[PDB]
Amino acid sequence: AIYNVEVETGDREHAGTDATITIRITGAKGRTDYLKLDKWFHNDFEAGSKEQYTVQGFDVGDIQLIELHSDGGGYWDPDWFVNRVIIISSTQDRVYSFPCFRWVIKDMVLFPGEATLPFNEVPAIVSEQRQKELEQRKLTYQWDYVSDDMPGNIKAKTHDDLPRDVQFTDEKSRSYQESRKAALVNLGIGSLFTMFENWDSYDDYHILYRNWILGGTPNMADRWHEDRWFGYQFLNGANPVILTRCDALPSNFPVTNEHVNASLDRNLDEEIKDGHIYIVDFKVLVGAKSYADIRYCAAPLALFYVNKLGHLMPIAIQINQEPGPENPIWTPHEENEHDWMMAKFWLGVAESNFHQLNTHLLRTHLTTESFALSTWRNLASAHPVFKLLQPHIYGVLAIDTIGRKELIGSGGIVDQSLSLGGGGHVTFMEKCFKEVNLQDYHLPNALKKRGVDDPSKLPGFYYRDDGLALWEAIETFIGEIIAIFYKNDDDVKRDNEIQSWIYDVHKNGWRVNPGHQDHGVPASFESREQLKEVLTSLVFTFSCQHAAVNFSQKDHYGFTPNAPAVLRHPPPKKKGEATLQSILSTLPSKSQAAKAIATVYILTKFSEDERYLGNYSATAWEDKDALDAINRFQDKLEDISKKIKQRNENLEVPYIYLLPERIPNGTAI
Ligand SMILES: [Ca+2]
Ligand SMILES: [Ca+2]
Ligand SMILES: [Ca+2]
Ligand SMILES: [Fe+2]
Repeated sequence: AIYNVEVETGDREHAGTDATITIRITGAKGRTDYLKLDKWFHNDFEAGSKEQYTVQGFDVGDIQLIELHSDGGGYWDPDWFVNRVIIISSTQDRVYSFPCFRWVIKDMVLFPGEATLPFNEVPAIVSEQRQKELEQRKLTYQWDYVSDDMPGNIKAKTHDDLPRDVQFTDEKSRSYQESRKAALVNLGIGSLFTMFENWDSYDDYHILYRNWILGGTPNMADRWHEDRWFGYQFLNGANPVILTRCDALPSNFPVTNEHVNASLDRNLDEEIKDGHIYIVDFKVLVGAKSYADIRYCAAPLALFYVNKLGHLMPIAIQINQEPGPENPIWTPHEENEHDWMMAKFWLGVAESNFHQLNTHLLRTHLTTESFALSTWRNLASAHPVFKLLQPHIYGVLAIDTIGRKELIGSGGIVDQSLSLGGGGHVTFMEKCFKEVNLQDYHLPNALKKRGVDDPSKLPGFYYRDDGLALWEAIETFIGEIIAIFYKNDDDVKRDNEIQSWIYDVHKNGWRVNPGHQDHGVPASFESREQLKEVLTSLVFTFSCQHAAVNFSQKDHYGFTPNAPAVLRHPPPKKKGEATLQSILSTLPSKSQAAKAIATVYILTKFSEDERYLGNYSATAWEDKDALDAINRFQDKLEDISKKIKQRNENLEVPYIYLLPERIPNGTAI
C-alpha cells in the first residue's frame, strides 16, 4: 500500500511519450494492479523528465519486479525511453532501483537492482520471467548472412528495420546524415567530383582538406614524402597491424645485402636476427580492381630497418609476390628518384585497401557485430556481462546495417573510393575472413606473435604502448567484474547464459564453413580467466582498436598522396621510366582523390551525443562493488590519459588516437 515511484525519462530525442502509463508492482505477498502514474495539470514523462509519482495498492511483499505498461501514445513517437524507475514500499526498508535504458513499446518488465547470473537465487516468478525475455530476444534479434564467407550479422533490411534498442539516436542519424555527403559540400570539393583530370603536383592535392577545419591539418601533409615518416606510419599510422619482425626473408622476397647495405647503420643478415628488421607482406591481396575508370592494386611486400636512431626505415619494396626481372626489388636508392617514390605509392594503394576493408570494416565492425547480436540473443537484461557489454556493443548493429547499403554497397562511398571498389572488395573481404581468428583480437598476444613486442629493438611504436596500456586497464576492469559475479570457474561452467552467448558466435557467429580455417572462437567457457580473455578482446576492439584504426584517417588519408587509395595504371615493369608526370597520372585523379576525403570525412565524424571509454552514465549496474570497480577503472583511464599526453608533449608527432576521451565506447562508424 502506497509506493513512491520515481520515473526518470531519458533525454534522447523521442525518449518521451504521451501514452497513458500504468505500473504494476509484483512481489512477495503478491502483485498489485496497474496503477496510473500521472501528475495532474502536468505533462508527464517528457523530453528528459524525472518525476516522483505516489501511488497506493495491495502490499506487495518485498517487491520482486515491476511492470510498466504503455498504450499507443496520445492523440496530439509513443515510444518511451525509460532510464530508471525507483520505487519505495511504505512497508519495506529498501530502495528498489530498476535500471532500464530501453524503449518501452507496449510493455516492459524490470527486475530490481543487483545483476545476477541465471543460476543465482531468484524467486520462481523472477525466473520464467527472465527466461521469459530471452525467448523474446532470440525472436527479435535473429541471424542473417550475406555470404558463406562473412561473419553472421543481424537480420534487418534497413536501419529503421532493426529493434529500436539498437537503432541510431536521432543525433547519430542527424550527425550521420549531416556529415554524410551533405558534408561533402561544406568541404568545398563538389566540383572536383565531376573533374576526372590529373593533378599538377603532389602539393596540389592539399586543397581537398582546406575547408576541413576540424582536427587540423593532416600530420603527414608535410612529411609524407620523407622515408623516415613513411616508416613511422607502419607503427603509428592507421594500419599498425601488418608489420611483423622479420626473422628470415620470405623465399620470394630476394632482398640481399647487396641491395640494402647503403641504408644500414651499425650488415643485413646480421641486422635481421638482431631485431632491426621488420617486414610487411600484403600477400593476401590478389583481388579485382577497376569499377575508362580502370583501377589497380598490388600484393607487395616491404622490408624495414631500425636506424642507428630508432627510425623504422623503408629499405626494400617488392611490388608483387613473384620475384623477377618484372617484379624487381626497389630500394630507396633507386637512381631514378621517381621509381622509389612510385614503389612506396604502390605499397600504399595495397595498404589502403588492405586497411580499409580488412583491418577496419571486417576486423572491427562486421566481425564483432556477430558477438553483439549474440549478446542480445543470449544474455538477459539482468546478466552482469550484458550490463558490461551494453555500453560497448551499441552502434555496430545500426551503422553496419546502414553500411551494407551506403558504405560497401554498390556505388557506396567506399565502393567508389578504393581500387577494389568494383566488388572485388566484397570477395577480398571474404578471403581475409576465411582467416580471421579470435586469437587475433588479443592485443598482447598479437603484438608478441609479431616480434613487434620489444621496445629496445622496435622503438617508437605508440599504438603498441598506448594499446597495451588501455588493454591492461580494460582487462583489469573486466576482470574484477567477472570476480564480483563469478565466484569461481565453476560459476562460469554453470552460467548457462554465457555458455549460450559464446556458443551462438561459435556455431552461427563466425561459422567455420568449408574453406575457412578455424576462427579461434570457443564453444563454451571453462574458466574465469578465459571469459575474461574473450570479453577483454571484444570490448578492446569495440573501443580502442576501432579508434586507433579508424579515427586516425583524417591524418592518414588527409593528404591523399600520403596514402593513395586508387591507382590508375599498371605497375612499373622495367626500371627508370617513372616520371613526375607518369607517377602523377597514376595517382588517384582529382575526383577520385575527392571521393577519398569525402569517404574519410564521413567515416571519422564524432557525434555530439558521443560517450567515451570511461563513461557508463547510461548503464544498468546497481551492485556497489561494480560501481567501485568502474570508478577504479575510470581512474586508471585518467592516468593513461595524462601519461599519454606527457608522452606527446615530448614527440614530433603526438599519437592521440588512443587517448581515453577520444576512444568511443564502441563502434558507431
Ligand atoms: Ca517518443
Ligand atoms: Ca508527455
Ligand atoms: Ca498529466
Ligand atoms: Fe568505423
